[PDB]
Formats: sequence, C-alpha cells, structure tokens
Amino acid sequence: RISAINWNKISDDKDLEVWNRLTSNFWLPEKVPLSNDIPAWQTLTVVEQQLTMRVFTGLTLLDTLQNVIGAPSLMPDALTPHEEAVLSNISFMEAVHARSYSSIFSTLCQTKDVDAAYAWSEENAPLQRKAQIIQQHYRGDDPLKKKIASVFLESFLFYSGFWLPMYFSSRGKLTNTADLIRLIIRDEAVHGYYIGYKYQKNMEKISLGQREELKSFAFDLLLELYDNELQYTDELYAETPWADDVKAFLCYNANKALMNLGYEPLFPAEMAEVNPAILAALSP
Amino acid sequence: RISAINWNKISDDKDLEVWNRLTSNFWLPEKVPLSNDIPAWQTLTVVEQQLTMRVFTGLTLLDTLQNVIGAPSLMPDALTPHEEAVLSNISFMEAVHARSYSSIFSTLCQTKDVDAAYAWSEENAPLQRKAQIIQQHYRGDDPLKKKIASVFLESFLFYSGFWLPMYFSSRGKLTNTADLIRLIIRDEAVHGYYIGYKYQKNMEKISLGQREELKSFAFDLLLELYDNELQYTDELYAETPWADDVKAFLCYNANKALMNLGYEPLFPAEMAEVNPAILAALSP
Ligand SMILES: [Mn+2]
Ligand SMILES: [Mn+2]
Ligand SMILES: [Mn+2]
Ligand SMILES: [Mn+2]
Repeated sequence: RISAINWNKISDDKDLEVWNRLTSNFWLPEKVPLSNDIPAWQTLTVVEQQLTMRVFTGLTLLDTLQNVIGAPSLMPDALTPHEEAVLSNISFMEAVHARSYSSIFSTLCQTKDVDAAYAWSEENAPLQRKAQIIQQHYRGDDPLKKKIASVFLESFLFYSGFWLPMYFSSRGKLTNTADLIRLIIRDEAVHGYYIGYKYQKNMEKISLGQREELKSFAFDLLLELYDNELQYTDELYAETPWADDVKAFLCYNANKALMNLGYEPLFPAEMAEVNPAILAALSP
Repeated sequence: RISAINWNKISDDKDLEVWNRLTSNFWLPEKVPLSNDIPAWQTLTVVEQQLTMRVFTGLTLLDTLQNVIGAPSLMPDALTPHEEAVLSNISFMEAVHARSYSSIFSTLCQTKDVDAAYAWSEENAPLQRKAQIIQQHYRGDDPLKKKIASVFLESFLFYSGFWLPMYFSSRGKLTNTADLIRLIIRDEAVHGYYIGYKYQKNMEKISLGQREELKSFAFDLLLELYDNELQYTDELYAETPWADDVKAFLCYNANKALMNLGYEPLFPAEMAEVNPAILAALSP
C-alpha cells in the first residue's frame, strides 16, 4: 500500500533540512563558464593534461556508480518517506556530477586524449578494485555496510581526485573547473553528513554486539580502501611530485568521513597536514 | 561492469534533448508565491475547498507512486546510459511534484481538512483501483506495459485533477497554484513524450505479433482506466456541475497520451471538446 507523502508530517527534521539544502543547491555544469578555462588549459604540460583527464575519467566512473547503484541501493533501507525522496534527489545529482566531467572534456580537451583516459581508467587495477569493493557492498544484504561504503567513497576516496583541481585553483589555473568541482563537493559534504547521520540512526536499533562488529568492519574497510587508494594515487600522480600532498589530503578527508559515521579520527596531524593553499582553494 | 558515462558519445540525440529540457526546467514550489492565493482561497465555498483538497491528495498519492515505483521501474529497461540518467531526473521531479501539493496545503488549508482529504483518498475505491492497476504493471515483467501505464497515468488520468486549478485560473482564482500546476504539466508533457518515444523505440525490436498484442492491450487498458476514471470524476466532482467538462478534458488528454505512444486518437471531437477558457488557462 503506497500512501501519499505528507511533508507537513515530518518524522525527522533532518530529512526536511537536507531536502531543502540539496534542492536549493541545485546546479548544472552549463551554469559554470568552463570555456573561460581554455587559456589556462593551454598552459598545462602534456603530463599535467593527461593527469587531469585520468583524474576526471576516474571520477566519472565513480559518480556513474553512485547514480546507477549507490544512491538507489539505500532506498529500500530508508527510515521515512521523506528520506526516500531525498535519496531520489541524491541519485539525480550523482548523474549531474557524472555529466559535469563530460562538460569539462567537451570544453577543454581533445577527443583522442579523453578516449585514451577512459581506456586508461578501464584498465587501471586500483580504480577497478575500488569500484568492485564498493559495488560488492551495494549489492549485499547489509544496509549498514552500504552506508559505510557510500560515505567512504565520496567523503574520503574521491579526494585523491578532488585534490587536483584545488591545486590548480591555488595556482590560478582552471579556476572555473575548480568552481564546478566546489559545487560537487558542496553536494558531497552534505551527502556524507546525511548518509552518515542515517547510519547512526539505523545503529540505534541494532544490538551492542552488532555495533561492535560494524565498527571493526568499518575500520577493516577503511584500511583496505586506503591502501588501495595509495596505490591508485601513486599510479595517477606518477609523473608529478604531488603524491605525498594528495595522500595527506586523503588522510584529512578520511577523518571527516569517519566523523560522518560517528567514529573518532584515525589519522594523526602528521599524516593529514594539508598545504594551507589547498585548504584555501576549498573554501575561498 | 559499470563504465563511466560519456555524454560526448550520445547514441540517441533525444536523450540529450530531453536531459536538457527537463534539467533546464527545474523548479521548486518555494519559487511560486503560493501565499498570494490566500485571498482567493477565502472566496471558495466549503464544497469547493473540500474538492480542491481531495483533488490534490489524490494527485499526491499518484506522484508519490511515480517517484517510488513508476520512474524507477523503467530504469532496468533503458536503451542507453543517458536514458538511465534522464530517468533519475524524472524520478526526482516526481518527488518535487508530490512535495508541491504539501506546499499548497501548508500555505492555504487547515490541517484538519487536509487530513480529512488524505483519509478520503485512502478510502476512495476508484482512486485505489487506479493506483493498484498502474502498480501491477510497474511490478510486472513486461517492460513495454510499464511505459504504457506511465504514459496513461500522467498524460491522461492526471487531467481529471489538473482540470480544477485550470478552471479556477480561468475564473481568476488560485492563479499562483495554477502557475505551480503548469510547471508540473510542463514536466509531465515531456515525460509522456519521452517515455512514449522510448516505448516506440522498444517496439522496433519486437515481433509483428507482439506489436499487435500490445496495441490491443493498450486499448484494453485505456478503456479500463477510462471507465474507472469516470467513476472517480463522478465521486470527486459530486457536489458541483463540472463532471461533464472534466470528462471532456479527460478524453482530450487521452488522445494526447495515445499519440505519445504512436497510436491514433480514439476520442471524437464530440467527446473531447474543452471549454476555450480551460485551454487558454493551460497556455496563457
Ligand atoms: Mn557524486
Ligand atoms: Mn554523493
Ligand atoms: Mn509527476
Ligand atoms: Mn511523470
């Protein structure tokens, strides 16, 4: 029995709060003047251009996954009808995220190079392993593990890729592309918060023992994904001196992802020190 | 194997066309100054107010159905990855449609009366039969019948409800609510077109015999839904003289729904004559 949704009978105020934040933050890549980044693109080295296309084809795969499988997988596990609606928004915005990378490619890049980057991503072992691990949990029968995977993906792992446009922005390059990426981040910070909140709400009703099992699992999964992401970073950033900074940015964001789920930070300051210029690029 | 979506490799131009139309037409009920309809609401009779709330709780059920079951049910049957993305937009906008009725209720109506209308809709036999028939097809294993059901619902049956705000608009009442309803219609005209287009694309690959079976089924389903909708109309519009006009509007829209699916009109002019003031209200 389907019943008419009633937004004047909210069970959890957070659903309305997040519905309003996400919907009022609607954007499309056409709203960003990406074409003004052409001169800056022309100042990048061939290696830097290749890196940018590989970073973005990787993010395209992962946002496609979030649209096709990730957000839909959370729908059967909603606590409220309003959460179901918010999840439909989240799924749609993942499609916008994925679409936006094509907007960047169309504006700035040569088709032959973009296609090479897509092929590179298809054959990249750590990227594919990441996709496989996350999908495995989305396809599984444990609702709580799906939420852990989603938060780790877009509040943590994505930041190996997000680092790059923030770095360019800090150098005065690809500033419009950086604006677009900040719109994606503005969504993902809220997605991680909300999905993490709902994880904790779900946990309120499970047993003490299962809570302990899930925390140990979250740790296991974080460490596995982290080690894999270090390998991905090494392979992506190979022809640059930037891998250490990317890794620090990963650790910094891993702490945020953990906190979204209600867990304490795992990464000490020494491992999570982000260049102030990068942090400034995130919050201009 | 999930692969990164590539919007620079479009297989069917209609997917990009419809992605662009639907996304550029994004709106939220907060964008419409519904509160300016309060004076007009206060000029309606108790019977007219009751009718309005019953019409809108009915549409709330049906848009909720379209969000939760309808649009998602079409996703496994997409021909292209870009169609899958468009379907995520469609699903999200159904949530916006459903949410907008609560915006109207919050602004204009007394909670006790709104709750009575929700209860009335729960107990209304033809409304529930409509919901059941449509859901049955969404839950079935025939992809083509799901598309027929979706088009009949929102290019045809919804117009028993859409009639009312168009009528009020033609009388200079609830003009802001009518603007909001025109935004919903602007979406649904495109949804019906696109889903109907995809139905015809799917049919290109099925057998001549199955095409004939599906046409006969579409006719059977239309007639069944139509007879049920006449009963719904009678029960909704009971304390008014408007049932005949609503029914003519239903027949007029049934013809549009059929044409979306590639079928000839069934309803002659004599049954589909819409008051010019109502047509003007649709297209001001
Ligand atoms: Mn995303
Ligand atoms: Mn997300
Ligand atoms: Mn709708
Ligand atoms: Mn629709």
